[PDB]
Amino acid sequence: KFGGGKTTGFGLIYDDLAAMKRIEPNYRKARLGMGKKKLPARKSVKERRNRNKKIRGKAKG
Amino acid sequence: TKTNGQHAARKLVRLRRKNRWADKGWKKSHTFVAQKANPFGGSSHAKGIVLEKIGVGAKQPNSAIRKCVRVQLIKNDKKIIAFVPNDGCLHFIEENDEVLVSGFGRSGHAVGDIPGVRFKIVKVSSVGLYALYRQKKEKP
Amino acid sequence: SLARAGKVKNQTPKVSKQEKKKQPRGRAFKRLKYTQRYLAKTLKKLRMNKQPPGK
Amino acid sequence: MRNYNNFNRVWKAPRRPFEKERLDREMKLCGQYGLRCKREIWRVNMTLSKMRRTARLLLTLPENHPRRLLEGSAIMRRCHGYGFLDEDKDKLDYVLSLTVPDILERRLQTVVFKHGLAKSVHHSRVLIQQRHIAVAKQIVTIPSFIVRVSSEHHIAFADASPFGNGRPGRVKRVKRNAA
Amino acid sequence: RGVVHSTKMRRSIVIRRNYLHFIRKYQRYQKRHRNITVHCSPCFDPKPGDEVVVGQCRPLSKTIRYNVLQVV
RNA sequence: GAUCUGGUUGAUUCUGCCAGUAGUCAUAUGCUUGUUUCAAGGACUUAGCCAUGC
RNA sequence: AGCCAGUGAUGGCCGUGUAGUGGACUGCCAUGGCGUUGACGGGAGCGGGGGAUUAGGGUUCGAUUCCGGAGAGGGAGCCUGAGAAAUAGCUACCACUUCUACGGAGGGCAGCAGGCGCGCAAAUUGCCCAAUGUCGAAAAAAUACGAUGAGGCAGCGAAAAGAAAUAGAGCCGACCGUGUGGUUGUUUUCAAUGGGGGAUACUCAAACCCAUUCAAUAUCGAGUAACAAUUGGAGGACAAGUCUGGUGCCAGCACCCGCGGUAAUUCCAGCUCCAAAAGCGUAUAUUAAUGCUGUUGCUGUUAAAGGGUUCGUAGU
Ligand SMILES: [K+]
Ligand SMILES: [K+]
Ligand SMILES: [K+]
Ligand SMILES: [K+]
Ligand SMILES: [K+]
Ligand SMILES: [Mg+2]
Ligand SMILES: [Mg+2]
Ligand SMILES: [Mg+2]
Ligand SMILES: [Mg+2]
Ligand SMILES: [Mg+2]
Ligand SMILES: [Mg+2]
Ligand SMILES: [Mg+2]
Ligand SMILES: [Mg+2]
Ligand SMILES: [Mg+2]
Ligand SMILES: [Mg+2]
Ligand SMILES: [Mg+2]
Ligand SMILES: [Mg+2]
Ligand SMILES: [Mg+2]
Ligand SMILES: [Mg+2]
Ligand SMILES: [Mg+2]
Ligand SMILES: [Mg+2]
Ligand SMILES: [Mg+2]
Ligand SMILES: [Mg+2]
Ligand SMILES: [Mg+2]
Ligand SMILES: [Mg+2]
Ligand SMILES: [Mg+2]
Ligand SMILES: [Mg+2]
Ligand SMILES: [Mg+2]
Ligand SMILES: [Mg+2]
Ligand SMILES: [Mg+2]
Ligand SMILES: [Mg+2]
Ligand SMILES: [Mg+2]
Ligand code: NA
Ligand code: NA
Ligand code: NA
Ligand code: NA
Ligand code: NA
Ligand code: NA
Ligand code: NA
Ligand code: NA
Repeated sequence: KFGGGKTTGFGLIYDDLAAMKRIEPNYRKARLGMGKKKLPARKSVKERRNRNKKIRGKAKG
Repeated sequence: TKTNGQHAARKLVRLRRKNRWADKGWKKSHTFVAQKANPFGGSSHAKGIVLEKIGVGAKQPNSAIRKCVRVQLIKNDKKIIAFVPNDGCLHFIEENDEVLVSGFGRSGHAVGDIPGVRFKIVKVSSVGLYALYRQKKEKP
Repeated sequence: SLARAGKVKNQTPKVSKQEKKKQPRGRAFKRLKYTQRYLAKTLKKLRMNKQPPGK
Repeated sequence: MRNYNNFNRVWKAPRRPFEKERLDREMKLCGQYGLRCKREIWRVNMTLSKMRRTARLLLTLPENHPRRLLEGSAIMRRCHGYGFLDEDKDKLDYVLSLTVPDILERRLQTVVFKHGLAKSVHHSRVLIQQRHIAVAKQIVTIPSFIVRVSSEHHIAFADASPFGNGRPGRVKRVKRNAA
Repeated sequence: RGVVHSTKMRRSIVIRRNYLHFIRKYQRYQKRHRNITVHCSPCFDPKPGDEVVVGQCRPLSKTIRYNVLQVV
């Protein structure tokens, strides 16, 4: 709050730790740790997919 | 004295249409003829190349040399005469220089005691003429 | 003849500006102007810029 | 580009830019109420124009018209709530008689000076801007804040300010550090 | 509804509708008209100047969309 | 804001225009620019031509 | 001022074609159809919801977020499909154009970013699918993570819009103009606050901005507050000098009237003063001023303007 000693937010309380891990988004988990590793940059995935458009069969066709 | 008929709407509409061509202000904006004779293609500014520096004598009651310039416009290759304002300010302009030209204040009408001039120089070499006069910038 | 261009401007003797204390800005400027015009004097028509007599 | 946030202007420049009579009158208001520029006066002019334009429309309408009964009571309630009109004037013909000084007295800058927390309108302006005034335990730092009648007896020093229950300010803090 | 205008074609007639159009700026009216070609059955025998009532139907020719229902 | 002012005469009263004045999410250019919120942004001319990546 | 008919123009009869009606199309028959209530031809132009200016009536703009239409260099043809005459589908020609071993093979930014040219004129070859949606064999998670330049976020950005700093309160001394109060100045004192610097941290997909704080045992900072306001003006319209130098119908100013030839209220400067101000000038277009387009609401003896006179149709 402007010029004050108050704060307001949103909160959730889950019944079990297993339920929390199943439903919570990855970014909110990663703030606490216990998050999945970061995937490669989207640009690299885009270039590899476009290169593969000319190959057939094995060799990532 | 006009109709005043209650079923004479067609007569009143036709009367206004014919008589609206009799004022120069309405006709000029609706005729597309002044636009073609205008050296600017309906724009507010234009760019050109300097061909010559000339002196234009003032009209009869006054007496002076007005220090104008002759410019060929890039967009359509038309030749105009433009006034160069302020004291000195002719030493900042050389032949074959690139200038930006604007109008005077009267929409194609000549102003002041300068005989047939309706344009003035605003920028030279893309620096700004008034800025050069006040020494805020140097000519590139 | 374009020989005489900038004649008077180059002829004018050069006089430098004098340095003075800065004026207040913003609300403090309007306060200064109001005090000069309606305070500091007790009228019973005021001239804003009256000059000493001259030739 | 597909953005649908609205905006509008709140002031208008006068016609006739140089009238000696209007210039003299406006300078009196600026020095009396400690305003920054003429834009603050012209902003008040626009709101008064909108209020009076609406009232003129309703007074042309006949009595017990459905629009007059709803909108008329709404504008009267607004004027009474902000203190522009007293409670004994309730005819909707008194809205037409509002003036510029009637609204300039309801600004927080003027109200603080009237209550006695400041020595002048210029002192009161810098007190508000420097986070020293609270209206309902809420810090207000806008001099153009329009005070309601229900809030007029709750204005006091903020609890977080050195003039209230706060820590000492900059001069004391720097002096203590230098010691 | 309309007024019979011409009965030259075979099993077809032309009717004319007259109406008044309002011009807002002058607060006055002006006269207009519109011609429509319709199909007429042999059970009716209209003549120019008569009044007819027509009803919309499916396209019957290049310009015909109405049929004569009653002659008054 | 349901508002006008300067220019024709030795002076006067008119018709009539030229000039002044205010706005524009209306474009461009000049000088200047401490803080914060909200925003349009190669339409105008050339439905002109396109390296590269997606 | 007339338009339409060989080769369909208006209508009729039996058919063909279409998903279906129909001169849409084949054959035969009649002479019709439209027009001064402006057809036919020409010019400008994507239509609307709406924007600007608001006494009222009006004038003007609308390429551009929503809805509808059309196009993918030009123009034609087509396959597959429930739906395309599709273009990051195919076929050919025209104009441009790329690689080659010279046999041949390719291209379509009016998608995003970017480049050249054009012009008075318009931004990053950025980050992300966290939100809003679409497609789909698809909830999320677990041996086990769809795509998405649509979209969002940040960078650039004085188009435009809102809020708002550049100081506040006193003592002393010398002065001001009314007549113990109102205020200007220089030596002073004494509190406050941001612009800035940072964080146990907050925000956020991550980063940024905003907001909170300068001890909770334990957190930097204003005095010439150099942390220094600008752009236009001072003869009239139009607020503000009968000030002081220079120039001398020159240089220049001036939207208009006008100023300048030795005492310039107008030029070039200094000092003062005015307007409005984080903004302010200039150009072009447009609305109001404009009862100078007049329906509300103009004028026509002499200022511009009643036909030479009668008859007379459409119209009123
Ligand atoms: K048939
Ligand atoms: K299908
Ligand atoms: K998504
Ligand atoms: K002299
Ligand atoms: K007249
Ligand atoms: Mg604080
Ligand atoms: Mg005389
Ligand atoms: Mg077009
Ligand atoms: Mg449109
Ligand atoms: Mg266009
Ligand atoms: Mg736009
Ligand atoms: Mg666009
Ligand atoms: Mg298409
Ligand atoms: Mg192209
Ligand atoms: Mg195609
Ligand atoms: Mg493409
Ligand atoms: Mg592009
Ligand atoms: Mg799954
Ligand atoms: Mg998967
Ligand atoms: Mg986009
Ligand atoms: Mg702003
Ligand atoms: Mg500053
Ligand atoms: Mg700070
Ligand atoms: Mg001067
Ligand atoms: Mg003057
Ligand atoms: Mg004056
Ligand atoms: Mg002007
Ligand atoms: Mg002198
Ligand atoms: Mg107008
Ligand atoms: Mg009027
Ligand atoms: Mg006459
Ligand atoms: Mg006669
Ligand atoms: Na005369
Ligand atoms: Na800040
Ligand atoms: Na900041
Ligand atoms: Na249009
Ligand atoms: Na569409
Ligand atoms: Na093609
Ligand atoms: Na621009
Ligand atoms: Na008018």
